[PDB]
Amino acid sequence: VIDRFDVSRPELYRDDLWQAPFRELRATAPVHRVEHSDFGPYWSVSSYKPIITVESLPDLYSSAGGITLADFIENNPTDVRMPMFIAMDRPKHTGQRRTVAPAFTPSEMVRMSDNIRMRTAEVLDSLEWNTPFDWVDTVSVELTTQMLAILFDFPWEERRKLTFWSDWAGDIELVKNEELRLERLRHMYECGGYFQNLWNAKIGKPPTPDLISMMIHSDAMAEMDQMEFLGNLILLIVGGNDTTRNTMSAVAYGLDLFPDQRAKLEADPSMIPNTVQEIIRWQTPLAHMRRTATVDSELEGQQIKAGDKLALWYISANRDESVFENADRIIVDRPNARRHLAFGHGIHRCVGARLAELQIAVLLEEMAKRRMRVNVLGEPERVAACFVHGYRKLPVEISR
Ligand code: HEM
Ligand SMILES: CCCCCCCCCCCC
Repeated sequence: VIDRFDVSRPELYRDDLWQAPFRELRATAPVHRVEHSDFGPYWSVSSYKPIITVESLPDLYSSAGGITLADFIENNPTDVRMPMFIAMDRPKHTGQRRTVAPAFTPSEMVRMSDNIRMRTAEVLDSLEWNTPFDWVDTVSVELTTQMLAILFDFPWEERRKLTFWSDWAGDIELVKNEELRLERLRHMYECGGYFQNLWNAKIGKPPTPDLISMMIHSDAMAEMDQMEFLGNLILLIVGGNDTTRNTMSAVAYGLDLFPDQRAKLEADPSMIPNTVQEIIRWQTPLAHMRRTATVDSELEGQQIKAGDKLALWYISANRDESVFENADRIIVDRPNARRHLAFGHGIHRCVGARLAELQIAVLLEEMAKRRMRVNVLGEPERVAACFVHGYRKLPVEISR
């Protein structure tokens, strides 16, 4: 079987073959049912306009029946079910989004701007020139995970624990990478235990920004307790680390493919902010999110039935030629670059978007300060998944 339009296949992303099928799907079937399968049947929502209309309709297309193409996958007593306010609806969703959003008030960005800058500086000065190395590990991960260590508190030493994402379950819960039942789950419990210790370490003092803090001593009018954790902090971890990483990893890789557009940026640091957006578009650190139809419905032609599983391929959206012409080129001056769907749309749009915008900016700032230019050597070891989207290894050196 090569459904071709079964764009679930982790092959396409690892090997970088997703461009053509999603080029056709847009031009002849932007809403298309993949009957079978790999994950079970889905609806490939593959274009810009249609996505928006799904995400602006939280009743017709729920977030509280799973949010990636993976499912609950079990009957009755094997418990599981890890809550997450990204996987919520109705009012409760707005309840809990309230209780983390103040971490990303632009004044908090200004407060954290100065620390972020020291660590971005400090990292880039450890780097040596023309000697090869791994952009992913030495920069994109190393920074990124620092940031998540400050958003919780670890503190510092052994913060590499936060690199237990292993949540590429867009391709891990599908006949088991690890048998699973006491593996990704046990990896997740050993996390939760550790964070429970951190929750009990903070039941004195005021709000110490986010780091549990914000879930309690900073009011938290609801957001009680009761293993929301494996869930909410699963969410927070992945959001606050992996997404940014693959972007930093993409600034090195991406720009280098389009070295003229890089040189213009190199010349003009006022381009930076639009550069950040343009890059976040390009990459789409999460290629897709899924909704689930609660009642029967019409959508761009197609006939969605209560039960059906939707699948919003931002990855293809951000290359919709209706909106961004020559989308498969990085163009750092591209005006509308800010209108990408990588952070998403509607009431779920990434609450951390301003922080990721900062982390990247400062990288490209601290880089300009230094006259860097990252030169990619081999091709990168990509991730194999429909959900996460970037790089496990990037081989580079730096010049001037
Ligand atoms: C380049 C960086 C990032 C990208 C591409 C990204 C992407 C996304 C996307 C696509 C969603 C779902 C959007 C939707 O349904 O409309 C989302 C939700 C979320 N992201 Fe991010 N994200 C990023 C950074 C962050 C950071 C830094 C944090 C936290 C510190 C974070 C926390 C979240 C949270 C909490 C949600 C769920 C919000 C809700 O309930 O609607 N993200 N993110
Ligand atoms: C079981 C696989 C789905 C869970 C993946 C973690 C939650 C995704 C949050 C996205 C970060 C913004």
